[PDB]
Amino acid sequence: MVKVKFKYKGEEKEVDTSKIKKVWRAGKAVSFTYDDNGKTGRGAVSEKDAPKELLDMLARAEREKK
DNA sequence: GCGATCGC
DNA sequence: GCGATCGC
Repeated sequence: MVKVKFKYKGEEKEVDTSKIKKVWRAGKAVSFTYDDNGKTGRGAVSEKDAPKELLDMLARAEREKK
């Protein structure tokens, strides 16, 4: 249970990896949707600032069909 | 502006 | 099927 830290509209936010729904790479933005206690949203961080657990989630998603 | 993607 | 997010 690691927390992903990201900036959204200037604010500092955090979401546990277990709340992440979908992860993808848009350019160098590791992007993701999540549902945090009813709050559905989207976040993104640079690949260079993403925690290993998020990158591993990303690799698992890149392995599957589109 | 572009990338990938979903809310609405 | 745009508008919207971030990183670049």
